[PDB]
Amino acid sequence: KLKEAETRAEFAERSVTKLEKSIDDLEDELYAQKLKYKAISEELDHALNDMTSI
Amino acid sequence: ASMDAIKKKMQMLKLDKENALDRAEQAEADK
Amino acid sequence: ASMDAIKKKMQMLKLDKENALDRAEQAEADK
Amino acid sequence: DEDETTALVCDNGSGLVKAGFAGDDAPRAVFPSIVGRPRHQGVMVGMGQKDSYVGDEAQSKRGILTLKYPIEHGIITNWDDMEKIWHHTFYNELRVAPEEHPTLLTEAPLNPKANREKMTQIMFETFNVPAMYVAIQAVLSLYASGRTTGIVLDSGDGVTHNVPIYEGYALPHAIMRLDLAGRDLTDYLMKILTERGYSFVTTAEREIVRDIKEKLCYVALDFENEMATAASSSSLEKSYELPDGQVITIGNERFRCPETLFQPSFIGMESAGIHETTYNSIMKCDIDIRKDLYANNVMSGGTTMYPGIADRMQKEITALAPSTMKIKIIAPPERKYSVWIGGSILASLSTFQQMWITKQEYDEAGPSIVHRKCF
Amino acid sequence: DEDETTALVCDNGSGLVKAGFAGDDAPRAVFPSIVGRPRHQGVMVGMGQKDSYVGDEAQSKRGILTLKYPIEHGIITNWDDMEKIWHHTFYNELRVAPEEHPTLLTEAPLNPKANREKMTQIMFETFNVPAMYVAIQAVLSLYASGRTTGIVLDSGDGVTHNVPIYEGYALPHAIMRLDLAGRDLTDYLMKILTERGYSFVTTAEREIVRDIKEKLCYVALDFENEMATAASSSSLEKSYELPDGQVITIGNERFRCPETLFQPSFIGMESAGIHETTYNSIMKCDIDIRKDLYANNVMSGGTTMYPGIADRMQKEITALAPSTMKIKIIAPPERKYSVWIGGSILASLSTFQQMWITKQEYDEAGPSIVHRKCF
Amino acid sequence: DEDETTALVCDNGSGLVKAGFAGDDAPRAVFPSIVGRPRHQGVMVGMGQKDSYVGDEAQSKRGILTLKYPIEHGIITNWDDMEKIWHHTFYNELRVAPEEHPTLLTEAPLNPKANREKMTQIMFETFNVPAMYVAIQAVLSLYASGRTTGIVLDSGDGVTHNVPIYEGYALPHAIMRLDLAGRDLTDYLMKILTERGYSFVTTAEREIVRDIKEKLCYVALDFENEMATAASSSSLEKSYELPDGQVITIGNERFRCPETLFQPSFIGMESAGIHETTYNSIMKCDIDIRKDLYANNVMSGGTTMYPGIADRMQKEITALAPSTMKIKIIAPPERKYSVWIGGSILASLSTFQQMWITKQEYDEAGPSIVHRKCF
Ligand SMILES: Nc1ncnc2c1ncn2[C@@H]1O[C@H](COP(=O)(O)OP(=O)(O)O)[C@@H](O)[C@H]1O
Ligand SMILES: Nc1ncnc2c1ncn2[C@@H]1O[C@H](COP(=O)(O)OP(=O)(O)O)[C@@H](O)[C@H]1O
Ligand SMILES: Nc1ncnc2c1ncn2[C@@H]1O[C@H](COP(=O)(O)OP(=O)(O)O)[C@@H](O)[C@H]1O
Repeated sequence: KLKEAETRAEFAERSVTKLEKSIDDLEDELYAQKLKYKAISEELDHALNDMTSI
Repeated sequence: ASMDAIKKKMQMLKLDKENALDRAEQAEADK
Repeated sequence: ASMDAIKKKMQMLKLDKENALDRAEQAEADK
Repeated sequence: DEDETTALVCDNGSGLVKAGFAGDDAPRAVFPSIVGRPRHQGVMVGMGQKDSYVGDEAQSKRGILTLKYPIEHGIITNWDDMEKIWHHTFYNELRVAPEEHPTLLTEAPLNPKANREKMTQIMFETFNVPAMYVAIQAVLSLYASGRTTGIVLDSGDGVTHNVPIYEGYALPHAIMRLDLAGRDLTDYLMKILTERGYSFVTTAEREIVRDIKEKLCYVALDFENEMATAASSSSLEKSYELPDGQVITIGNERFRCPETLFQPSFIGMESAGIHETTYNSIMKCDIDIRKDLYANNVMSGGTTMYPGIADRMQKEITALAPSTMKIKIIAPPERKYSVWIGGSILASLSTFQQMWITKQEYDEAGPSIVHRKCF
Repeated sequence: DEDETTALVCDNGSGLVKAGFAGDDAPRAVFPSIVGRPRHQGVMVGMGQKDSYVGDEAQSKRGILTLKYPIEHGIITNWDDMEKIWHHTFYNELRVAPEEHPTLLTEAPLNPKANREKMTQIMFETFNVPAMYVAIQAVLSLYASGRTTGIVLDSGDGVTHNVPIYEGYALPHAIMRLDLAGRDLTDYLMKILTERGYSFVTTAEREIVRDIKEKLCYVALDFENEMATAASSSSLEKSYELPDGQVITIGNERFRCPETLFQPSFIGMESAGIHETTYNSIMKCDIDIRKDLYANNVMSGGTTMYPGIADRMQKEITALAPSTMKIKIIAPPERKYSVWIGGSILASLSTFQQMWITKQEYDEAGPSIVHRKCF
Repeated sequence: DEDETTALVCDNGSGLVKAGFAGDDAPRAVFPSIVGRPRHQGVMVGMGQKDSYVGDEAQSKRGILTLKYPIEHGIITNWDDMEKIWHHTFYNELRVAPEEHPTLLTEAPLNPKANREKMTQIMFETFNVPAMYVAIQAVLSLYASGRTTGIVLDSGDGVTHNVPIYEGYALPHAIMRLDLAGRDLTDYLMKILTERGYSFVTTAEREIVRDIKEKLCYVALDFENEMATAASSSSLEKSYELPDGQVITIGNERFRCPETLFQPSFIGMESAGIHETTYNSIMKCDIDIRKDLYANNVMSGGTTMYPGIADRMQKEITALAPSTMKIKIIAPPERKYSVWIGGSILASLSTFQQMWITKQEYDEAGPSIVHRKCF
């Protein structure tokens, strides 16, 4: 039962480690989405707010 | 979905150019 | 995409209209 | 067992002493930082019986011994007892004579200098070690964790120092020393268990409460919510079996002990806790350092064993920490053993073999030399 | 990695380092003129760690570094740090070696002669460049913009030069060298952001402010009107996100900083502003020159990229200038990097291949030779 | 209890508050800027006991209070707590109601706008002051010293502002704001006293170390030689008596603390020190100004009372300064009380009565008015 519980705890620990990595990657991806979005939405608000004369 | 600023001024500045170009030719012909 | 199309079209039209206008003004002003 | 003259590595706190040979991933011997002494008059003769007992001997015969430890809130106060602990650990358990091996001892950077001088003197004068080095506990914790950058929250038995390091460099102006550790958490629990009807004041009793704490307590992700339930329902009580066959059940007291880490006022301390120092050490670091330390706050030492602490700490720091930035706590398996492991990593580096105080430089200068040679 | 002995071209200013090869239309790479050094004591062993970092390395590891710029308002003083910047620029970016290529560097017309002599000395003695040529930034600014006649308004990080050139000739008596630059704007913005409750005094803070300025600032055509609304409403505010997750909201400081270019008294400078220096440099020229210079005020360098700057200066010059005559500012998109382009144009002219100092003439005469060979 | 409607002078800093009546030569009410609150559970009933204690009350009952400072690094962060300090200072100690006494407050030249307007608002809306003024500490320091010209080094607990004035005019471009002050020197001492075996972290301990610093520390004229002997012999040690009858003996920490003024890296600050900032405040002024500022280097505020500091500074500036030039420090025994004295001189000046903002102008414009009316 222990080997199975340790398998589950370690399985899950290995899996949670992978999931934690997925979160770290996911958040970096999220930041990229937000940062690129922010950069694009803002570079346009500003590009159009300054580039108004054409 | 043009931004009005760009559509309206690109056309107006384009027109200032075209009108000025024609005025230059016209006035030059007079002068 | 910042408005790259505009940044250059803007320079093109401001320069072209300013030059055309400078020509319009000179064409008449030269008398 | 060792087949080479590798460096010996030994981490020494107010709790336990971990020791082994450099190059491994674990100490090969772990002993309590305890020297025991009998408090009774003998009547039978031809019974053996020691004047003093050390480490596991001290605990095994503890029924009639008073048990004392040599290290208080990070420093050695009793060098004689440390010599006994190291003598036993090195010669009887690890079966090694330090005379033929360099030895690495550890402390955090704000540890009073007398501690580094005593560690150096004992190994050079009573063990005749050919060389010494005293390393920073935060340095070793980051090596064990696979980091060069991070904040080491060494919530051990004695003192917590919470030392920030960036690219392998100290940021000493930001070390927020805290007078809260596992030994105080034990005292809190002894008082609250007294309220429940179980007085624990003598050595055997003090050891029981320490054992209860280590096996039954957890931090609680949400203190108030966990207490609202634990205070209302017996289903959250955990039963601990006392050495004499009697039992004690512990309810919300099970988490109120470690809660002192988030509520130091529980033991009379003027502090908000380990998460507050985690936050203040990073807060005082350079603005272009902070992002790397916030994504790498590091647990080290013991008390980190609380299956409630992993989420409790990240929640508490995230709550104070800046937006946009990724906020993360590293809670590695190399916990409760990270300093020893880091010690092995440091001691075995080729780049560290020029860092040793030799037993030449030592005798010419005396033990104060450690203050100029180590860091 | 080049297949021809094309000249290398580089603008090594107080701000940015721009570099590429002659014949291109842009620098291949641009980075800050920075050499950084650790301001902390190392504690981890086997961490690598340089004594000094260069360019993007200096910024990437800046959390524990103090960052220095070897060029002081247009002149090179820390030639040792610049040797490192050049080596990095050439070998780790362009992947060229000056030993196999002639090299062109540039400076303002009233730049102290020491700058041209030291740049010549190092490229010949430490990089073994076969030839050298120190160019005039004003010459290069008009080549890139397409003029033989006009005013060079090179308003970048170091110094504003203000020089009239007619038919390819200098009109040096009318040069208005002014101690007003992009570098002063960064420090001024740090002070007015302090007024708002966000103090900035350190290198990291200075690099943050330089980023705020580069992304949020503008001058506006009408300062007082822009000021009146920015000072009265959140509608003209813009936020900035700091490296550590803090957010700063900036109002009229967004333009009050840049406005120093027109009102130098904001930083304690005895000056009427960049539009008056442009105006007077033309007014000191003969009337058969003025008609062409007023119609060709030419922007080069940073700060010329601020919204309202070409319109702001043209308006003020026009207001000071006589009627009938036309006043115009030339402000091409190839801004801030146009002097590099001019360097490429000069370096690649057939009429310029006789202007090089060779590494023969150099050793016979020494570095003072640049003072006679270049211009 | 006063016989005239004279404005009060209240130099309220991050450390202490010096308050009194304009026209006199000294403050009458001197309190620490402290509001204290109990951190313990009461057992006895009918014991009085306040929710908060202020000034001397906060220190007299401090054994069980946590003590906080409403002012940090030059600004008010907690204005409600300043109302408590002010009410006591005005009504109990000075025994005056602000309703008939306009009151002069002090600030640094680059101090955030929010602080100057918040001080104005509290005095007009909570104390119903008939008029207000917020003064520059540098102005007040020069009046007290009999000068219109000089560098004011206001080196107190909060911020060192390093601000030049010439012929009564500000030279703001040359103000060198520095993030190094008396509060940091106290923190540094707590950390190095920890190294000696005496950790200080709690309120009682923080107050003790500040008192140790004020009584035992000095700079002298040569750090390295002073350290060579202090680190080698008991002959340079001084004992300090702790409140419970125990003592602490302090060696080179006695000078290593204030040496941070010349070596800011001791607390992790990116700075060359107070003499570099003094020098730059002089050097960044015009060449025909520099001679008068070199001859009028003015000590003001706290830390100016470290033995050897007036001469240490003259030596350190002289070392950076051109030869021939006379560098002189103004350092009267009225050191640190000079801001209060200037406040008295300015507030009571007939030439300055029109400079007071009345409680007419205040309500029409709001508290931001202080920014336009005081200077
Ligand atoms: N499950 C647990 N619960 C509470 N505390 C623990 C647990 N496991 C380990 N610790 C604590 O670990 C401490 C000793 O290890 P350590 O922190 O590495 O000493 P140090 O780092 O100061 O040299 C003891 O106080 C022990 O109670
Ligand atoms: N968005 C921007 N708006 C205005 N100026 C900018 C911007 N980005 C960069 N610059 C400025 O360009 C300057 C670089 O100096 P530079 O002009 O290239 O040297 P040089 O005068 O020889 O041409 C810096 O002060 C930098 O802040
Ligand atoms: N002998 C002394 N040694 C060291 N520091 C001193 C001494 N006397 C005064 N100071 C420092 O003065 C600081 C108070 O700052 P202060 O300049 O008086 O602000 P304010 O001008 O508003 O009153 C405290 O940190 C105190 O320790």
